[PDB]
Amino acid sequence: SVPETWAKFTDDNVLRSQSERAASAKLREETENLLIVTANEMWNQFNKV
Amino acid sequence: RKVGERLEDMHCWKSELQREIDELSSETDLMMAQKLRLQRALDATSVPY
Amino acid sequence: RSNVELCRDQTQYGLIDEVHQLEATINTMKQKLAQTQNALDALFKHLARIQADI
Amino acid sequence: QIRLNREHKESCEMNWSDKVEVYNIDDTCSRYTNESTQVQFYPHSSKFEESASTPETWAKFNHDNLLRAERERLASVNLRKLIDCILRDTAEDLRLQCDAVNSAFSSKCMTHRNRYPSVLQLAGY
Amino acid sequence: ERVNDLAFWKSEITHELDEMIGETNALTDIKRRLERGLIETEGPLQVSR
Amino acid sequence: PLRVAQTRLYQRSHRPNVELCRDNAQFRLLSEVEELNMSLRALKEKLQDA
Amino acid sequence: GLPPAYTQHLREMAFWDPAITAQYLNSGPRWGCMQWRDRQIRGKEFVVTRNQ
Amino acid sequence: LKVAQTRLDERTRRPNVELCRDMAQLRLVNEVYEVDETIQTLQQRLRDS
Amino acid sequence: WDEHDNRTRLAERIDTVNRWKETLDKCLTDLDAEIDSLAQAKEKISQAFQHLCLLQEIRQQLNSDHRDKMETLEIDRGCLSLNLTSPNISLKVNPTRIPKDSTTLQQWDEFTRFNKNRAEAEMKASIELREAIALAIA
Amino acid sequence: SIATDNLQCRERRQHPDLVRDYVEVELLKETELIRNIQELLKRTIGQAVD
Repeated sequence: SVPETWAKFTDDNVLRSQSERAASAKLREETENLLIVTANEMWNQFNKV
Repeated sequence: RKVGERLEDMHCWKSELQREIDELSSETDLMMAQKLRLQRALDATSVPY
Repeated sequence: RSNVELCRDQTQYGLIDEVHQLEATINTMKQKLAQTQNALDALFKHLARIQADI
Repeated sequence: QIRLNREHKESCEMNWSDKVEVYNIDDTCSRYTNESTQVQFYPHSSKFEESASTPETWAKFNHDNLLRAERERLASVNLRKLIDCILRDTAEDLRLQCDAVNSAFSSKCMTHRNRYPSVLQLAGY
Repeated sequence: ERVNDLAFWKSEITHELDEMIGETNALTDIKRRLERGLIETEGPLQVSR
Repeated sequence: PLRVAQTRLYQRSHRPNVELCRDNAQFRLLSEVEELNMSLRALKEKLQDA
Repeated sequence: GLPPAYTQHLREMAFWDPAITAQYLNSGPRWGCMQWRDRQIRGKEFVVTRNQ
Repeated sequence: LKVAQTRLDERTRRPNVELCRDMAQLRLVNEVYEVDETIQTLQQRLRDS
Repeated sequence: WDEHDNRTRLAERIDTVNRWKETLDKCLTDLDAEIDSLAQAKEKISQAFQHLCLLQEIRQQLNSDHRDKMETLEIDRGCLSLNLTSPNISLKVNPTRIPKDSTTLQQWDEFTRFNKNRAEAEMKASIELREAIALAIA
Repeated sequence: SIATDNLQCRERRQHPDLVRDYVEVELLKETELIRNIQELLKRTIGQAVD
């Protein structure tokens, strides 16, 4: 390798790690949304009954 | 507790290194003084030739 | 340097002025680092209360 | 021998310098308690340290430096006590041979040999 | 200057590692909350039946 | 004390090349971090049952 | 700071000269055959550096 | 010549990613060739002396 | 800014000591050629040998001064060669020590000037001796 | 120069075809053979000058 190629390899690793952190953050926010929507739906059907 | 015993353990070694560098300086200064005594002996033997 | 050549030039005054400036410089930078970490502690101390009351 | 003493002085002082660095950081390390400020989450730190040695070898390294440094210093003592002795031998031998030459003359020479360095000038005082 | 560049790259790596560990234990926490919520949702099904 | 132990480990990790050591303080701090984590987990379980 | 042949050795494709000493930096000719050797003969004057 | 050429060989034990060729390789090979040339010219001039 | 200013000050002092070193070397070569000329005319004789005995001592003292300037030039060149990320960078003990010599600039200049004036006076007295010896022979 | 350009051009391929086939083996054999031959030519020119 050449030093520019070596440095671009390590920044590609760092950007992959940052991308995977972004995917996990979006997944956890959507987990919280699924929890609140599910709880509201079940309680509304409960009160209708 | 442990940091104090490591601190004084290292403080000792720092102290006799502090003494040894001064010892080497005061040795080599008199070595230079004897070399300065040695040079003019060569000069005062150059004259009688 | 040997006996005749320790000349005490402009360089020795320049070097002692640089050292004497430098302990003050490093001291002020450590003081500002301590101030910044104190500020970060205070912002956490209020972020906890806002997050609880929400 | 002057240059060798100078070199070993630099080596021992650099050892002392890294020990001064460690002593400087442990003094700030010990003054942390649970109440005071300057604390942050540094999460990898407990997991992922790497070390270089043991305190036994931490001692053994500076024993080896002091051992070599004192061997060098005593070798310099040996040579500085040889130099003065051989210089006294040179002074005595030259003054002896000059006196022998004057006895031979007795058994331009006066006007030249009337100037000569003495014992203190052969010594260099 | 080569070993200084290596040290800079090491510091970038350890920054991303600390953030990465924070992400993964947050997501494990959210996962165990989801499991507890799943069992709590399971019980009113038995009530309705 | 999690913050205290982690910051002590970090400042001890920023040490020069030969004074960086497998120290008694290092073993005590590792045991301290593990013990604090287990205690925090037990406290959270008590909170849930409460 | 480095001159250009040492820059193009740090490229991907091999457009560089295969022999490492450059033409514009080396004072001696590469693979030159001339070398002035003066035979020592009693009499006439001996000399050095007939290249320059 | 000792110190430069054993510097080269003591460098070249490197692993796969950092097995590269920076300016240090080129400066060191230029160093050892020119020190070798200095040896030959000083040997020849000692012979003529 | 302070680092590059100190680069400038060390380079200036290396140049201003190289001046004295090269002028000392010029006077050394001149004095050696002069001793050769005086000895050839020797080949009044008592006065000539007294003058040879007086020229010799200034020759060795100027030789000593020249070697001192050589060593000062070499180690100050090393001081200028030291920069950031040099290998032998050290956190010293007590850097502001007054050295044991304690020599100021005016004394450092006037000692070498004393040597030069004694040397030139010796040269002109030996020139007078040379013309007197030729006159006596004729 | 031609051989190293073939190496980088064939290495710039896409993901379902980045294959260590026989072409890459022959390209490596070409690089090795070229460098050995030209270094042998260098030594022969030295001997013919001598």
